[PDB]
Amino acid sequence: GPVSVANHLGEDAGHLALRRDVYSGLQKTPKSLPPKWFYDTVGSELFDQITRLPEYYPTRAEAEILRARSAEVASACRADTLVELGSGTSEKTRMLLDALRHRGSLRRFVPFDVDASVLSATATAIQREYSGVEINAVCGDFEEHLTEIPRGGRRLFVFLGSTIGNLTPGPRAQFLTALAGVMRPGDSLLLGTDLVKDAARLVRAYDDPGGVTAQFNRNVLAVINRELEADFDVDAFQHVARWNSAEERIEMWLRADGRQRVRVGALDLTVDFDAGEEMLTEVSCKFRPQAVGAELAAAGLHRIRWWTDEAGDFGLSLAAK
Ligand SMILES: O=C(N[C@@H](Cc1c[nH]cn1)C(=O)O)C1CC=CC1
Repeated sequence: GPVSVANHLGEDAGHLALRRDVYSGLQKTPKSLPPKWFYDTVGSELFDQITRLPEYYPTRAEAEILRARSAEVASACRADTLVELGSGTSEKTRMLLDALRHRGSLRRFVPFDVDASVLSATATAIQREYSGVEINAVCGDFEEHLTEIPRGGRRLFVFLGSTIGNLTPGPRAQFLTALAGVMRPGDSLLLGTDLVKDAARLVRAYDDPGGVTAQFNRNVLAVINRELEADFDVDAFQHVARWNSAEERIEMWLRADGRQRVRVGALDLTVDFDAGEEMLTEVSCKFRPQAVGAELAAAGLHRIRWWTDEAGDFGLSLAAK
């Protein structure tokens, strides 16, 4: 079937976004950086490695649920269109496409993400693997472009991996409200959320002993050095994963080993790190089952299915507009 890729991001959008995120985040107290910048080519291969670590249970936990429940997802939502908020590159994408195809209802695949080159490769791959399916890839961001997702048919929106945990409660409610606003009655959302559990298991999932996650975290400094002509001493920053018991969220920090003075040339900006000062690079909010249903309802959606894996480590919600 035919492929389309519609690009709503200017060629310079990513660079300007990085400039302003860094300019603002390095002047906060504490300093912080959005986690979107982990995912350059190096960071993405490091993330792929993380998903295979025994300590990082979310990937396999969600896959276990999806292998058991994708058929029920397909029959409950009756969708003819799969909208992925993501790049379409995973085995989980195929699990869901296969389930819709097995019902004979798969007409359209809409991968929605910020990298047109990844989206292009996905569209080609899906076109080869799924005859009779139209692929309408959309290059855009959550803030501006959810309305650019093609209309019509009965759409299952998918946002897996507990990526929604990267949004603190305020922005998370704003995002779910915006998403539900582009959803039509009869459309569905399948949402993955990692669950509150033993704090040590949570910290261990974000600090594997071989230091893959540590490398992934520090890599945001390499990205800033390379893209904005900065001089972070990348090795003088230590990876710290913290469980925030009050907000029930994992936090990833980078901790300065000794005082540091960093000049970001492309921004004409100098910042200081005190010895032992920590900079926040990612929050990973963890959820309770009832609370996810309540957040969906607050956005105008109605949860009709909740599933966990056999250990209760991870949850999937199916919600209808
Ligand atoms: O992948 C995401 N979140 C993961 C990231 C991760 C895994 N190990 C360490 N960090 C999580 O919180 O588990 C989302 C946010 C942006 C792109 C997808």
